[PDB]
Amino acid sequence: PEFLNNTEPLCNVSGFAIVSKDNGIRIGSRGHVFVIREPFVACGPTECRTFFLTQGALLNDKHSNNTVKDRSPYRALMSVPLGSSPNAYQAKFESVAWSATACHDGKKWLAVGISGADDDAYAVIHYGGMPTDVVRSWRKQILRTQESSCVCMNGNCYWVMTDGPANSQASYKIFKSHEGMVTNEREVSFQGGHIEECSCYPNLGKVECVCRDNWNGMNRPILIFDEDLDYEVGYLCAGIPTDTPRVQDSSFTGSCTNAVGGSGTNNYGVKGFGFRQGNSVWAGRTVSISSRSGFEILLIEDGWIRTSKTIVKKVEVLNNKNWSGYSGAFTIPITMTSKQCLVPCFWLEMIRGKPEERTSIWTSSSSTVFCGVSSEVPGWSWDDGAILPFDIDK
Ligand SMILES: CCC(CC)O[C@@H]1C=C(C(=O)O)C[C@H](n2cc(-c3ccccc3)nn2)[C@H]1NC(C)=O
Ligand SMILES: *[C@@H]1O[C@H](CO)[C@@H](O)[C@H](O)[C@H]1NC(C)=O
Ligand SMILES: *[C@@H]1O[C@H](CO)[C@@H](O)[C@H](O)[C@H]1NC(C)=O
Ligand SMILES: [Ca+2]
Repeated sequence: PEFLNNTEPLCNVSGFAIVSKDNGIRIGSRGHVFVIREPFVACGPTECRTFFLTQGALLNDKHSNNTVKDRSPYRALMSVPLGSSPNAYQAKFESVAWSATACHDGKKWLAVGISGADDDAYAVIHYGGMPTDVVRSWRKQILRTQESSCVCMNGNCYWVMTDGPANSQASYKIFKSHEGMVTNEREVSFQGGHIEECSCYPNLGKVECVCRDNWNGMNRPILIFDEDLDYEVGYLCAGIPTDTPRVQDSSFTGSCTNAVGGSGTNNYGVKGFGFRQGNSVWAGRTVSISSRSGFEILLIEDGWIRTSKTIVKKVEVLNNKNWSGYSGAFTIPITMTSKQCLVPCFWLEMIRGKPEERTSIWTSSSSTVFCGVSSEVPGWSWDDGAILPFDIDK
């Protein structure tokens, strides 16, 4: 057991092939399956796992009653093998958490889980199962993190946190840890911009993040930083907006440096992802411009360095007749592909129930996972499949 370098370049991919589909809500119609959100994936040197947040209720149980949009003391971070349903008997407990990130050194699992009150929350760092350090809130306004896999290189692990208003200017910080101990941190000066729920991946020894602007941007913030936490910050250059809500593409002018919004798209967003491809970028986005429906991945030529509108490839993995949700990025290590680049992958969450389906008293989601390959692959629509409403809704 050795630290994983993860200093290799990210692979160039011409398509994404489906990897897993957990069918959790379908199974949860009769089986014992957690009500969950945001099923993100992280990979160790021997295995990939689906992490998720749950409040301890099971599908078709009265405790799934969704009631209010708060943050709960009941909410926890758990994990299952990639492709498994988030069920009661396979789930492995990682952390108390209503916001979380997790990744793997190469030696041990690292899990960061945030709990506590909105005005004085704190993060507990779990390393190999154990509380090893704490990060306190520095702005006392809902301390929160990625909701997807963090990044470990050369025995050091990095993640991004936000403290401040969700619809106004906030504070954004990069953290560096070693064996679960925070060894450095850096605040990202980003006036006018809004960083929230970043999807990060390693790329040639640097960390590259595609995030969500919940304030004034229908384009996605971009954050890149090195092992000293020296950074550059801005927005995805491409003249294609990839947040939700947004406007149609022809009604949009891109920007590498500033948030572009208005037209009724402000004060919301969705977690999403992108992958730098030399000068171009693979970027995911919902098919619908106003709601979380459908999903597609766009290869935007030169879209990482200029405001290009040239889409050279588009693959739909979920049609606009089906509910999508969050998306996030992760990478497969080389101790397992025997390649010399890092394979880019993404997971897709598919939300069922409230708010879009109001005859159900609950909200949960299932997932599909895709990885990039050398050749082009066709798309299809791998929808959630659960038939709603459920029995508890009667
Ligand atoms: C408050 C800042 C963030 C980013 C806008 O806001 C997020 C809005 C999200 C959205 O965009 O829909 C929903 C997120 N969230 C997740 C959950 C939940 C998770 C597991 C079990 C049950 C509920 N509840 N809310 C919420 N992050 C939290 C910690 O509040
Ligand atoms: C869910 O909560 C509402 C409001 O408290 C209540 O009217 C309803 O009966 C509850 N449903 C279940 C299944 O507990
Ligand atoms: C991926 O493609 C870009 C496009 O020019 C190239 O610069 C880069 O070297 C490629 N990376 C690998 C690992 O092949
Ligand atoms: Ca937005």
